Amino acid sequence: VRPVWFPGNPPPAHLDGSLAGDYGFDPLFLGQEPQTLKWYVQAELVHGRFAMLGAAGIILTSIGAKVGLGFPEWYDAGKVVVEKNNIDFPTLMVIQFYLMGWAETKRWYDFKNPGSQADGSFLGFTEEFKGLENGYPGGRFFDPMGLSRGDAAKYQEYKQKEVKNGRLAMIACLGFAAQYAATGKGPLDNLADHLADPNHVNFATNGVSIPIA
Amino acid sequence: RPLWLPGSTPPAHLKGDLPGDFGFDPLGLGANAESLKWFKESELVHSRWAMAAVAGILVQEIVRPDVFWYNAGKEVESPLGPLGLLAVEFFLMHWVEVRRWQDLRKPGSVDQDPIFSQYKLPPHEVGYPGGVFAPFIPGDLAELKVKEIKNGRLAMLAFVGFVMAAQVTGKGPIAALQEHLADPWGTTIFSKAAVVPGQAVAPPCKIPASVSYKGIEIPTPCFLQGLWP
Amino acid sequence: DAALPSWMPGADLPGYLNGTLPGDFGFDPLYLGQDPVKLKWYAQAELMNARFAMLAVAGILVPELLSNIGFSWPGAGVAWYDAGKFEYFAPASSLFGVQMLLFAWVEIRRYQDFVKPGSANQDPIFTNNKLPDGNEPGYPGGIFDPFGWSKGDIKSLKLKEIKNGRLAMLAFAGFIGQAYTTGTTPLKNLSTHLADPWSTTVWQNDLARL
Amino acid sequence: RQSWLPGSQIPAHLDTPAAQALAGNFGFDPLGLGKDPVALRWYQQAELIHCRTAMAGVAGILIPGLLTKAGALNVPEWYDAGKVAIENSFAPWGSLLAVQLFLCGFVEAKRWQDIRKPGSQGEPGSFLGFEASLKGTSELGYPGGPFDPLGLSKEADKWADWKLKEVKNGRLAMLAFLGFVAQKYATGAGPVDNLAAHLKDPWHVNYATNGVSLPFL
Ligand code: CLA
Ligand SMILES: CC1=C[C@H](O)CC(C)(C)[C@H]1/C=C/C(C)=C/C=C/C(C)=C/C=C/C=C(C)/C=C/C=C(C)/C=C/C1=C(C)C[C@H](O)CC1(C)C
Ligand SMILES: CC1=C[C@H](O)CC(C)(C)[C@H]1/C=C/C(C)=C/C=C/C(C)=C/C=C/C=C(C)/C=C/C=C(C)/C=C/C1=C(C)C[C@H](O)CC1(C)C
Ligand SMILES: CCCCCCCCCCCCC/C=C\[C@H](O)[C@H](N)CO
Repeated sequence: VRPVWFPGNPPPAHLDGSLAGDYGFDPLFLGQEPQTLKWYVQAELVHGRFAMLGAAGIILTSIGAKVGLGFPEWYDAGKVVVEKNNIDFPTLMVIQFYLMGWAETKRWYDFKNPGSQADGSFLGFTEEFKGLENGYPGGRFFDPMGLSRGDAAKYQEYKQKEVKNGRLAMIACLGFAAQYAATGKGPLDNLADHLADPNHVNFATNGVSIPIA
Repeated sequence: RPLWLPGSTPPAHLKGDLPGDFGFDPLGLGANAESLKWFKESELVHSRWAMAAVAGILVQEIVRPDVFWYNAGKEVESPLGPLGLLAVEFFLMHWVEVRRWQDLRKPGSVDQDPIFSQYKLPPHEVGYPGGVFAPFIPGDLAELKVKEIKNGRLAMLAFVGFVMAAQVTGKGPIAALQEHLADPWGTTIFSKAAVVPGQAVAPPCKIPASVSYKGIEIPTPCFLQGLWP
Repeated sequence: DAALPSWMPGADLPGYLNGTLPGDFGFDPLYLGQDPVKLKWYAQAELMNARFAMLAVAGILVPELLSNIGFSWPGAGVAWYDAGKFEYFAPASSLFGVQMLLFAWVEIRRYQDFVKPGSANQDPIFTNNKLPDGNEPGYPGGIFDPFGWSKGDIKSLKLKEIKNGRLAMLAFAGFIGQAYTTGTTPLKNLSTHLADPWSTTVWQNDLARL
Repeated sequence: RQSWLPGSQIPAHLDTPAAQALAGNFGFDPLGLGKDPVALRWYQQAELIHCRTAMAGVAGILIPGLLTKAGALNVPEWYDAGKVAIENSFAPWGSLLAVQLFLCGFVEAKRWQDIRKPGSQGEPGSFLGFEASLKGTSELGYPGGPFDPLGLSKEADKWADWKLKEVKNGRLAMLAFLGFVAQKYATGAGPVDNLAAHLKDPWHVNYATNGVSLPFL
């Protein structure tokens, strides 16, 4: 009925199309168990959201780098910020780990006991941490626009858009890493080199991707 | 019924009850009742602020053609210090915005005058105070409300255009209008820049990166200059 | 949750503040007065701190105001914070011991009357001298009110007392803050702000020293 | 139910009515050291003793150290006060420690006997008439008589809250002393000096900058 990752192949039993972006792609059966699939769903959503933020930031910084704005590349921004501003790298790492630890720990214990964070033990906030579904934490803090509490069809469509954009951003980040390790320049520099000559500037002519070329 | 797209089906959450309802909501940000109630006040405040700002910029340039509006906060000297002016503005604006916010969350709760117990605002809606705030109302209430929201939307887009034209050309609204009327085929944004797969040219930002205001170097950058076409 | 004046019109004030206490405006965002016994203690603490700060602000402002005019006396040019290292008729240690013993006596008497109202309304030396039977903690009366001013509108007078006490407490905190930042007497800061209020502000003074 | 981890599985032994009667019950026991009720009672006594001892020690370290920063006192550092106090003293540290061990052993033995049998210290004809006052209250570790001269434990309404201010504060003191030791082996200065140095530049003076608390960085 619904389209799958491999046309003609029947979709697995653990993938019935209830989740967003369900194409029945699981040849290794890593998510056959329900709890394991739940954990992997939250992991994929977090991965896609982080990948989306990273892809947007990398694209914007490379845009500012191509134009005469002085923006450093994404593979040198850390050194530029730490050396330009008197910022201690271990101190920043510890602060980031503290904030991420608090947020991810609350999220983890909410995954173990759904709705437990809504008891009011954190400054009295209750409905802001009640949670809607697995990997979809609705509330006035995470969703102040209230898009998750109205027009169910639009919400499901946005869920499909979010999972697809997340997978695309993950592939984009992997492409950024491979492009930097193979060509040595930024993603927009590679795009300009390819647009200048697409027949001779690609992965088949970089001299690194195809060793027999 | 007037709509933003003739022959189009308006969204289910828009039934043409609120003023200026033209069935335009592709993202569905107004589907929730509470979100729509808050955004209505936000849109009204934005409308009035933008109308006042556009009128101020126009009168400022017509009366004073030698003072740039973008530089209005820089080349204006007053006996009242900038810190004192900021403190006065922060306290007065904080007081009025607190009263408005309390009326939003709790209607009919701050309509009473604290100094004098005999003055009190009559019952009204949220976002439309009335009473002392509306001494003269010439015309129909609903008609004037629709006119207010339409003029506010136009003023909001006008202020955005004012900022962008002042950042791209460095001239005021009247100056930009005259320059555009002089050479319309070569002074539009399409004539100033174009993007192709082999080249990406954008107009330069006429606003300096830093402004020396009493030796502090206030950064004044062009809004998303890297994304400029 | 009543018609009494509030610190935020329309806000949902806590229900334990029913207006019985003087100066009740339902101001407790931290809910420190939830416990009835804790609130009963905090009322007396607020009243004592209020009267003490009132005496402090009066004793800080009156000598500096009198020194700026033709009135003269031994300690006039000395600041409120510099009065400790002054040459008196006795060392500060002896005065400290004397006041500690006297304050211990009166504070123990007040505490005894606080844990049991009316249990300390009798003069220990002269049995005939005493306070009225109707009394509450924090409001002694009797010889403490020789002019009978409390016989009138006690509620409005109590409201005046608590409001003046809160204002004096804030003023004393401001005195400490101004002394630690500006390093000058309060009336001097008042005159400095009165000469040109636009450039003599806390933001400007703190930004100049940053 | 207040918990040390919202959503974590609270242990069954910490959910019993007797375990919840203790002050500061937050369901914190990842190792299960309080499963045995006898062990839980003994550890509750140990926690109370540690709380009071840590509070007295941290107070004796922090208050004279704060007065030394100002002109109130001239007390040396806590890690150097022993040598300075024993220099111009009337006895060596060995004799003083011997008398200390004797005097502390007597009272700790009496406390141990009362822990083994509550109220057993009130044996008639055993402490020259003072044995009657040596019997504590119904709760172990909360005695009366010679202890608590002000009698602030007679009002039950605040009693349950009073104990909450004794354990929690004590727990904080227990961590405080720990910091006092760690900081001593990390910066080489006193606690008040470390606090001032951190307040001078918090963004560059912390445990991630001394090179000792983070050797991989
Ligand atoms: C009784 C309250 C009170 C009053 C009347 C003043 C008055 C004054 N303060 Mg001050 N202050 C206060 C409390 C107060 N303060 C408190 C609680 C603190 C914190 C400890 C400070 C800390 C402070 C500093 C660090 C400085 C001043 C300074 C000043 C002077 C001028 C600049 C200024 O106003 O900054 C702003 C004052 C504030 C932000 C204080 C907060 C608001 C207070 C609570 C007043 C609230 C208004 C209230 C309705 C009462 C109105 C006045 C009424 C009697 C008519 C001025 C005469 C400056 C100075 O000394 O000038 C050289 C200075 O640098 N104040
Ligand atoms: C499904 C399945 C199942 C079956 O059964 C089997 C198989 C086949 C195996 C499979 C598959 C899988 C896969 C594909 C995976 C992948 C993933 C990824 C890629 C991720 C990423 C992911 C990615 C990510 C997160 C990323 C992120 C990023 C980021 C943050 C960035 C950041 C940054 C920036 C901004 C800039 C600066 O300057 C630097 C930095 C700092 C660096
Ligand atoms: C709960 C649990 C259970 C689960 O199951 C698991 C786990 C997690 C393991 C856990 C945890 C635990 C912990 C944390 C513990 C800790 C403790 C402590 C810290 C103590 C201290 C404690 C501490 C203490 C007592 C202290 C004390 C102190 C003192 C005396 C001091 C003294 C002094 C002074 C004054 C001064 C001089 O100059 C010097 C000296 C001489 C030095
Ligand atoms: C001048 C001090 C102002 C407060 C400074 C920060 C203190 C932080 C305390 C925040 C209070 C958190 C909990 C608040 C309300 C709770 O939901 C209720 N008390 C529970 O009934």
